[PDB]
Amino acid sequence: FVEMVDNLRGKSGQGYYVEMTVGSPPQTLNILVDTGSSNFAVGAAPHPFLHRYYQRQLSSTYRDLRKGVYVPYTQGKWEGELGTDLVSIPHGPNVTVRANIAAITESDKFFINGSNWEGILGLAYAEIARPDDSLEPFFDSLVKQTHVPNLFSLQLCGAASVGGSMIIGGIDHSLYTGSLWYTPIRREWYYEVIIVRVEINGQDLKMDCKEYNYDKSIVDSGTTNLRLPKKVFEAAVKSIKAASSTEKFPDGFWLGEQLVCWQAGTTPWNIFPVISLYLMGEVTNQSFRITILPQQYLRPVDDCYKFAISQSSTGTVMGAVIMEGFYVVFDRARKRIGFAVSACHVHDEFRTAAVEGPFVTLDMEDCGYN
Repeated sequence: FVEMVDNLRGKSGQGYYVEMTVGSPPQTLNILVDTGSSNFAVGAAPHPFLHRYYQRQLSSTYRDLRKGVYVPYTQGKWEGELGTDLVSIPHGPNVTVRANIAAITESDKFFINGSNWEGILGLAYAEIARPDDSLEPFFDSLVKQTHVPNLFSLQLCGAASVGGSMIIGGIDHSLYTGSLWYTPIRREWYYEVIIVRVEINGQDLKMDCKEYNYDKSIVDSGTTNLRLPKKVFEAAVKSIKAASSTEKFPDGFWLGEQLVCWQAGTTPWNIFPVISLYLMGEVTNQSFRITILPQQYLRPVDDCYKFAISQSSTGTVMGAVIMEGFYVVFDRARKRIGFAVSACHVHDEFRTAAVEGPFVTLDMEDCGYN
Protein backbone atom coordinates (compact mmCIF):
# COMPACT_ATOMS: atom_id res chain seq x y z
CA PHE A 1 0.00 0.00 0.00
CA VAL A 2 2.98 2.31 0.51
CA GLU A 3 3.59 1.98 -3.23
CA MET A 4 0.12 3.46 -3.74
CA VAL A 5 0.51 6.36 -1.30
CA ASP A 6 0.51 9.76 -3.02
CA ASN A 7 -0.55 8.22 -6.36
CA LEU A 8 -3.15 10.99 -6.94
CA ARG A 9 -2.44 14.41 -8.45
CA GLY A 10 -4.34 17.34 -9.89
CA LYS A 11 -5.00 21.07 -9.91
CA SER A 12 -7.35 22.84 -7.52
CA GLY A 13 -10.86 22.58 -8.93
CA GLN A 14 -9.79 20.17 -11.70
CA GLY A 15 -10.30 16.92 -9.77
CA TYR A 16 -7.87 14.16 -8.76
CA TYR A 17 -6.31 11.86 -11.33
CA VAL A 18 -4.32 8.63 -11.16
CA GLU A 19 -1.78 7.35 -13.68
CA MET A 20 -2.86 4.38 -15.79
CA THR A 21 -1.60 2.47 -18.84
CA VAL A 22 -3.71 0.89 -21.57
CA GLY A 23 -2.96 -1.46 -24.47
CA SER A 24 0.18 -3.27 -25.58
CA PRO A 25 2.67 -1.83 -25.52
CA PRO A 26 1.41 0.26 -22.53
CA GLN A 27 0.17 3.81 -23.18
CA THR A 28 0.39 6.15 -20.17
CA LEU A 29 -2.56 8.45 -19.46
CA ASN A 30 -3.70 10.51 -16.46
CA ILE A 31 -7.21 9.52 -15.40
CA LEU A 32 -9.75 11.36 -13.28
CA VAL A 33 -10.94 9.37 -10.25
CA ASP A 34 -14.71 9.72 -10.19
CA THR A 35 -16.84 7.81 -7.69
CA GLY A 36 -19.87 9.60 -9.14
CA SER A 37 -19.88 7.78 -12.50
CA SER A 38 -19.22 4.29 -13.88
CA ASN A 39 -17.47 4.49 -17.26
CA PHE A 40 -13.77 4.24 -18.03
CA ALA A 41 -13.46 6.64 -20.97
CA VAL A 42 -10.33 8.25 -22.38
CA GLY A 43 -9.59 10.79 -25.09
CA ALA A 44 -8.66 8.88 -28.25
CA ALA A 45 -8.28 11.73 -30.76
CA PRO A 46 -6.17 14.97 -30.88
CA HIS A 47 -8.53 17.36 -29.07
CA PRO A 48 -6.49 20.59 -28.58
CA PHE A 49 -6.80 20.54 -24.76
CA LEU A 50 -5.16 17.09 -24.47
CA HIS A 51 -1.53 16.42 -23.55
CA ARG A 52 -1.97 13.00 -25.12
CA TYR A 53 -4.60 10.43 -26.05
CA TYR A 54 -5.33 6.73 -26.41
CA GLN A 55 -4.27 5.40 -29.82
CA ARG A 56 -6.05 2.08 -30.37
CA GLN A 57 -4.35 1.19 -33.66
CA LEU A 58 -1.08 0.94 -31.75
CA SER A 59 -2.31 -1.71 -29.32
CA SER A 60 -2.04 -5.38 -30.25
CA THR A 61 -4.38 -6.28 -27.40
CA TYR A 62 -7.13 -3.85 -28.43
CA ARG A 63 -10.52 -5.34 -29.30
CA ASP A 64 -13.27 -3.35 -31.02
CA LEU A 65 -16.73 -3.98 -29.56
CA ARG A 66 -18.30 -2.52 -32.70
CA LYS A 67 -20.53 -0.44 -30.45
CA GLY A 68 -20.84 3.26 -29.78
CA VAL A 69 -21.55 5.09 -26.53
CA TYR A 70 -23.02 8.55 -25.94
CA VAL A 71 -22.95 10.30 -22.57
CA PRO A 72 -24.94 13.59 -22.29
CA TYR A 73 -24.67 16.31 -19.62
CA THR A 74 -26.49 19.46 -18.46
CA GLN A 75 -25.33 21.05 -21.71
CA GLY A 76 -22.27 19.10 -22.82
CA LYS A 77 -21.24 15.51 -23.60
CA TRP A 78 -18.69 12.92 -24.68
CA GLU A 79 -19.13 10.16 -27.22
CA GLY A 80 -16.92 7.37 -28.47
CA GLU A 81 -16.31 3.81 -29.57
CA LEU A 82 -16.46 0.89 -27.15
CA GLY A 83 -13.77 -1.73 -26.86
CA THR A 84 -11.58 -3.55 -24.36
CA ASP A 85 -7.86 -3.66 -23.75
CA LEU A 86 -5.28 -4.46 -21.07
CA VAL A 87 -5.37 -1.88 -18.28
CA SER A 88 -2.84 -1.27 -15.53
CA ILE A 89 -2.19 1.15 -12.67
CA PRO A 90 1.59 1.64 -12.23
CA HIS A 91 1.20 2.95 -8.68
CA GLY A 92 -1.57 0.55 -7.74
CA PRO A 93 -1.83 -3.24 -7.36
CA ASN A 94 0.74 -5.09 -9.47
CA VAL A 95 -1.80 -6.58 -11.89
CA THR A 96 -3.26 -6.07 -15.36
CA VAL A 97 -6.81 -6.66 -16.52
CA ARG A 98 -8.91 -6.48 -19.66
CA ALA A 99 -11.53 -3.81 -19.15
CA ASN A 100 -14.11 -1.95 -21.15
CA ILE A 101 -12.73 1.28 -22.60
CA ALA A 102 -14.71 4.07 -24.23
CA ALA A 103 -12.43 5.70 -26.78
CA ILE A 104 -13.63 9.30 -26.85
CA THR A 105 -13.65 10.66 -30.40
CA GLU A 106 -15.92 13.69 -29.95
CA SER A 107 -16.91 15.77 -26.90
CA ASP A 108 -18.11 19.16 -25.71
CA LYS A 109 -17.54 20.82 -22.34
CA PHE A 110 -15.85 17.63 -21.12
CA PHE A 111 -12.09 18.19 -21.26
CA ILE A 112 -10.62 21.13 -19.35
CA ASN A 113 -8.19 23.40 -21.20
CA GLY A 114 -5.04 23.47 -19.10
CA SER A 115 -5.72 20.28 -17.13
CA ASN A 116 -3.28 17.37 -17.01
CA TRP A 117 -5.75 14.47 -17.32
CA GLU A 118 -6.96 12.77 -20.50
CA GLY A 119 -9.72 10.52 -19.23
CA ILE A 120 -12.08 9.47 -16.49
CA LEU A 121 -12.30 6.35 -14.28
CA GLY A 122 -15.88 5.90 -13.10
CA LEU A 123 -15.75 3.82 -9.93
CA ALA A 124 -19.51 3.69 -9.27
CA TYR A 125 -21.77 0.75 -10.18
CA ALA A 126 -22.93 -0.64 -13.54
CA GLU A 127 -26.46 0.58 -12.77
CA ILE A 128 -25.53 4.06 -14.01
CA ALA A 129 -22.93 3.11 -16.62
CA ARG A 130 -23.53 3.87 -20.30
CA PRO A 131 -24.97 2.84 -22.67
CA ASP A 132 -26.57 0.43 -20.15
CA ASP A 133 -25.85 -1.69 -17.06
CA SER A 134 -24.32 -4.45 -19.18
CA LEU A 135 -21.10 -2.49 -19.73
CA GLU A 136 -19.01 -3.79 -16.83
CA PRO A 137 -17.25 -1.01 -14.83
CA PHE A 138 -13.47 -1.16 -14.47
CA PHE A 139 -13.39 -2.03 -10.77
CA ASP A 140 -15.84 -4.92 -11.18
CA SER A 141 -13.45 -6.28 -13.85
CA LEU A 142 -10.42 -5.72 -11.63
CA VAL A 143 -11.98 -7.70 -8.79
CA LYS A 144 -13.35 -10.50 -10.98
CA GLN A 145 -10.05 -11.11 -12.80
CA THR A 146 -7.64 -10.93 -9.88
CA HIS A 147 -7.45 -11.42 -6.12
CA VAL A 148 -7.60 -7.72 -5.24
CA PRO A 149 -10.12 -7.34 -2.38
CA ASN A 150 -13.36 -5.68 -3.45
CA LEU A 151 -12.75 -2.27 -1.88
CA PHE A 152 -10.72 0.89 -2.33
CA SER A 153 -10.11 3.90 -0.13
CA LEU A 154 -9.45 7.56 -0.84
CA GLN A 155 -7.43 10.18 0.98
CA LEU A 156 -7.89 13.47 -0.88
CA CYS A 157 -5.43 16.01 0.53
CA GLY A 158 -6.12 19.28 -1.28
CA ALA A 159 -3.12 21.63 -1.43
CA ALA A 160 -1.93 25.22 -7.10
CA SER A 161 -1.33 21.46 -7.13
CA VAL A 162 -3.31 18.98 -5.03
CA GLY A 163 -2.41 15.47 -3.96
CA GLY A 164 -3.93 12.35 -2.53
CA SER A 165 -3.97 8.60 -2.25
CA MET A 166 -6.18 5.91 -3.74
CA ILE A 167 -5.43 2.67 -1.93
CA ILE A 168 -6.77 -0.10 -4.15
CA GLY A 169 -7.90 -3.32 -2.50
CA GLY A 170 -7.09 -2.17 1.02
CA ILE A 171 -6.82 0.25 3.92
CA ASP A 172 -3.65 2.07 4.98
CA HIS A 173 -3.70 2.87 8.72
CA SER A 174 -1.20 5.72 8.30
CA LEU A 175 -3.70 7.78 6.30
CA TYR A 176 -6.11 8.40 9.18
CA THR A 177 -6.41 8.99 12.92
CA GLY A 178 -8.98 7.85 15.46
CA SER A 179 -11.44 5.18 14.40
CA LEU A 180 -13.28 4.34 11.21
CA TRP A 181 -17.07 4.50 11.27
CA TYR A 182 -19.30 2.92 8.64
CA THR A 183 -22.48 4.04 6.96
CA PRO A 184 -24.41 1.65 4.71
CA ILE A 185 -24.44 2.08 0.94
CA ARG A 186 -28.22 2.54 0.64
CA ARG A 187 -28.22 1.30 -2.97
CA GLU A 188 -25.52 0.18 -5.44
CA TRP A 189 -25.76 2.74 -8.27
CA TYR A 190 -24.13 5.94 -7.01
CA TYR A 191 -22.40 5.65 -3.65
CA GLU A 192 -25.61 6.60 -1.91
CA VAL A 193 -25.74 7.11 1.85
CA ILE A 194 -28.29 8.62 4.25
CA ILE A 195 -27.77 11.78 6.31
CA VAL A 196 -29.95 11.65 9.44
CA ARG A 197 -29.08 14.95 11.10
CA VAL A 198 -27.17 18.19 10.46
CA GLU A 199 -25.71 20.58 13.04
CA ILE A 200 -23.96 23.97 12.87
CA ASN A 201 -21.52 24.66 15.74
CA GLY A 202 -23.31 21.97 17.72
CA GLN A 203 -26.81 23.29 17.07
CA ASP A 204 -29.31 21.19 15.16
CA LEU A 205 -30.52 22.85 11.94
CA LYS A 206 -33.98 21.66 13.01
CA MET A 207 -35.16 20.04 9.77
CA ASP A 208 -36.95 16.86 8.76
CA CYS A 209 -33.98 14.59 8.03
CA LYS A 210 -35.68 13.78 4.70
CA GLU A 211 -34.74 17.24 3.41
CA TYR A 212 -31.10 16.23 3.86
CA ASN A 213 -31.43 13.41 1.33
CA TYR A 214 -33.80 14.96 -1.20
CA ASP A 215 -33.66 13.43 -3.62
CA LYS A 216 -30.50 11.50 -2.67
CA SER A 217 -27.08 11.87 -1.08
CA ILE A 218 -23.87 10.57 -2.60
CA VAL A 219 -20.15 10.49 -2.01
CA ASP A 220 -18.52 11.91 -5.11
CA SER A 221 -14.80 12.51 -5.58
CA GLY A 222 -15.81 13.99 -8.92
CA THR A 223 -17.49 17.01 -7.34
CA THR A 224 -15.57 19.89 -5.74
CA ASN A 225 -18.15 21.35 -3.36
CA LEU A 226 -20.40 20.08 -0.63
CA ARG A 227 -23.73 20.43 -2.42
CA LEU A 228 -26.88 20.69 -0.29
CA PRO A 229 -30.51 20.84 -1.48
CA LYS A 230 -32.07 24.34 -1.64
CA LYS A 231 -34.02 24.20 1.63
CA VAL A 232 -30.96 22.79 3.37
CA PHE A 233 -28.60 25.26 1.69
CA GLU A 234 -30.48 28.42 2.66
CA ALA A 235 -30.82 27.09 6.21
CA ALA A 236 -27.09 26.33 6.37
CA VAL A 237 -26.04 29.71 4.97
CA LYS A 238 -28.46 31.62 7.20
CA SER A 239 -26.77 29.82 10.10
CA ILE A 240 -23.20 30.37 8.92
CA LYS A 241 -23.90 34.04 8.21
CA ALA A 242 -25.11 34.43 11.78
CA ALA A 243 -22.05 32.69 13.23
CA SER A 244 -19.75 34.91 11.17
CA SER A 245 -22.01 37.96 11.41
CA THR A 246 -19.12 39.63 13.24
CA GLU A 247 -18.14 40.48 9.65
CA LYS A 248 -20.11 41.21 6.48
CA PHE A 249 -19.79 39.57 3.06
CA PRO A 250 -21.38 40.47 -0.32
CA ASP A 251 -24.21 38.26 -1.59
CA GLY A 252 -21.81 37.23 -4.34
CA PHE A 253 -19.63 35.42 -1.81
CA TRP A 254 -22.30 33.10 -0.42
CA LEU A 255 -22.82 32.09 -4.05
CA GLY A 256 -19.28 31.00 -4.85
CA GLU A 257 -19.06 33.99 -7.18
CA GLN A 258 -17.28 36.84 -5.42
CA LEU A 259 -14.51 35.89 -3.00
CA VAL A 260 -13.34 37.36 0.31
CA CYS A 261 -9.80 38.30 1.32
CA TRP A 262 -7.93 39.01 4.56
CA GLN A 263 -4.40 40.15 5.34
CA ALA A 264 -2.05 37.19 4.92
CA GLY A 265 -2.31 35.16 8.11
CA THR A 266 -5.26 36.98 9.67
CA THR A 267 -8.21 34.91 8.44
CA PRO A 268 -10.84 34.87 11.24
CA TRP A 269 -11.38 31.10 11.38
CA ASN A 270 -12.96 31.27 14.85
CA ILE A 271 -15.97 33.17 13.46
CA PHE A 272 -16.87 30.33 11.08
CA PRO A 273 -18.94 27.38 12.42
CA VAL A 274 -18.12 23.69 12.19
CA ILE A 275 -20.62 21.57 10.28
CA SER A 276 -21.72 18.13 11.47
CA LEU A 277 -23.30 15.48 9.30
CA TYR A 278 -24.88 12.49 11.03
CA LEU A 279 -24.85 9.35 8.90
CA MET A 280 -26.93 6.20 9.35
CA GLY A 281 -24.93 3.56 11.23
CA GLU A 282 -24.35 -0.18 10.86
CA VAL A 283 -26.66 -0.96 13.78
CA THR A 284 -30.39 -0.38 14.24
CA ASN A 285 -31.08 3.06 15.76
CA GLN A 286 -27.35 3.80 15.75
CA SER A 287 -25.68 6.65 13.92
CA PHE A 288 -22.36 8.49 13.94
CA ARG A 289 -21.23 11.95 12.88
CA ILE A 290 -18.53 13.65 10.83
CA THR A 291 -17.58 17.29 11.35
CA ILE A 292 -15.72 19.60 8.93
CA LEU A 293 -13.86 22.75 9.98
CA PRO A 294 -14.35 25.97 8.01
CA GLN A 295 -10.92 25.44 6.41
CA GLN A 296 -12.85 22.77 4.51
CA TYR A 297 -15.62 24.87 2.97
CA LEU A 298 -13.43 27.96 2.52
CA ARG A 299 -11.02 27.02 -0.27
CA PRO A 300 -8.21 29.43 -1.34
CA VAL A 301 -7.84 30.92 -4.84
CA ASP A 302 -2.86 38.27 1.27
CA ASP A 303 -5.36 35.42 1.74
CA CYS A 304 -8.51 35.08 -0.38
CA TYR A 305 -11.21 32.39 -0.16
CA LYS A 306 -14.33 31.24 -1.96
CA PHE A 307 -17.43 29.75 -0.32
CA ALA A 308 -17.09 26.06 -1.23
CA ILE A 309 -20.66 25.19 -0.27
CA SER A 310 -23.21 25.45 -3.05
CA GLN A 311 -26.83 24.48 -3.50
CA SER A 312 -28.01 21.51 -5.49
CA SER A 313 -31.25 20.33 -7.04
CA THR A 314 -30.09 16.75 -7.49
CA GLY A 315 -29.57 15.95 -3.82
CA THR A 316 -26.69 16.13 -1.39
CA VAL A 317 -23.27 15.66 -2.91
CA MET A 318 -20.33 15.07 -0.61
CA GLY A 319 -17.44 16.16 -2.81
CA ALA A 320 -13.86 17.19 -2.14
CA VAL A 321 -15.00 19.71 0.47
CA ILE A 322 -16.21 16.82 2.62
CA MET A 323 -13.86 14.09 1.42
CA GLU A 324 -10.69 16.13 1.82
CA GLY A 325 -11.25 16.21 5.56
CA PHE A 326 -11.59 12.43 5.85
CA TYR A 327 -10.16 9.10 4.75
CA VAL A 328 -13.06 7.50 2.90
CA VAL A 329 -13.26 3.72 2.66
CA PHE A 330 -15.47 2.37 -0.09
CA ASP A 331 -16.05 -1.10 1.32
CA ARG A 332 -17.85 -2.57 -1.67
CA ALA A 333 -17.65 -6.14 -0.33
CA ARG A 334 -19.77 -5.14 2.71
CA LYS A 335 -22.02 -2.50 1.09
CA ARG A 336 -20.72 0.24 3.35
CA ILE A 337 -18.59 3.36 3.35
CA GLY A 338 -16.33 4.21 6.26
CA PHE A 339 -15.08 7.61 7.43
CA ALA A 340 -12.17 8.55 9.69
CA VAL A 341 -10.31 11.81 10.31
CA SER A 342 -7.74 12.20 7.54
CA ALA A 343 -4.06 12.40 8.42
CA CYS A 344 -3.73 15.24 5.89
CA HIS A 345 -6.63 17.55 6.78
CA VAL A 346 -5.94 21.18 7.71
CA HIS A 347 -6.83 22.03 11.30
CA ASP A 348 -7.19 24.97 13.70
CA GLU A 349 -5.03 25.38 16.79
CA PHE A 350 -8.26 25.28 18.78
CA ARG A 351 -10.82 23.23 16.87
CA THR A 352 -10.33 19.76 15.38
CA ALA A 353 -12.27 17.82 12.72
CA ALA A 354 -13.74 14.47 13.76
CA VAL A 355 -15.68 11.27 13.23
CA GLU A 356 -17.47 10.17 16.38
CA GLY A 357 -20.26 7.98 17.69
CA PRO A 358 -22.34 6.11 18.54
CA PHE A 359 -25.52 8.17 18.73
CA VAL A 360 -29.11 7.04 19.17
CA THR A 361 -31.22 7.99 16.14
CA LEU A 362 -34.69 6.56 15.59
CA ASP A 363 -36.52 5.91 12.32
CA MET A 364 -33.46 6.65 10.19
CA GLU A 365 -35.04 4.77 7.27
CA ASP A 366 -37.61 7.59 7.16
CA CYS A 367 -34.79 9.97 6.17
CA GLY A 368 -34.44 8.19 2.84
CA TYR A 369 -36.20 9.65 -0.19
CA ASN A 370 -38.54 7.54 -2.34
